[PDB]
Amino acid sequence: SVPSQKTYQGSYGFRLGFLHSGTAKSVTCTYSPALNKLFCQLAKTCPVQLWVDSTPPPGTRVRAMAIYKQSQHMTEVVRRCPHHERCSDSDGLAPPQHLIRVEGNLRAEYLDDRNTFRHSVVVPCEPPEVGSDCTTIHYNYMCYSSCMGGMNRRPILTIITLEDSSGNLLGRDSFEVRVCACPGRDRRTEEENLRK
Ligand SMILES: CCN(CC)C1CCN(Cc2cc(C#CCNC(=O)OC(C)(C)C)cc(I)c2O)CC1
Ligand SMILES: [Zn+2]
Repeated sequence: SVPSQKTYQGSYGFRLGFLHSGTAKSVTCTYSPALNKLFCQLAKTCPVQLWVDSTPPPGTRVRAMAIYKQSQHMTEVVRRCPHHERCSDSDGLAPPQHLIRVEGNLRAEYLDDRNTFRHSVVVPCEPPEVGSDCTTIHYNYMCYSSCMGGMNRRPILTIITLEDSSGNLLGRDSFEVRVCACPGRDRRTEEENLRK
């Protein structure tokens, strides 16, 4: 089955936010509002902001999952390729098969769904640091979009869900992801193609 990608703010007014990192050739992570698409280098830090209009209950959690964007691939589980799943680059917490990791959160949990077999990573929802207006999660993407035997050049979507302590839906947002060597150039290219 295919998880929903329907944007849903819910009772707490949940939505994502992204930094404005620009498109210099050196940039390692950059987000295109026009394309709703994050472009990032392999295994580099991707800051994703969580915004709400009101405080969700204690025990609320935030889950990330990847799916293929194209209709003809949506039913296939997104996973790391046969090379990267074996490169012994685990942080001690993430299963080496998982495309999406959360960086620097000891409370991150990794799920292999017993029915859909899809992978996800989930952390507790927490208020912002004192002085900040939103909470930031740092994600890593552990294969290139081009990885043979894995994503193999197929575009993916990351779906971020706000959940209660039982796993019930409270909110949902999503964005496309390309993991590539030069995110700055690729974002410039794709934005120009869109303008045409
Ligand atoms: C209009 C928006 N604005 C106006 C001033 C508020 C700014 C202050 N925020 C607080 C806030 C809490 C959370 C949380 C949580 C889990 N419950 C949890 O930790 O519960 C407590 C704190 C009760 C223990 C996540 C986020 I992202 C977040 O912004 C809410 C919005
Ligand atoms: Zn790979």
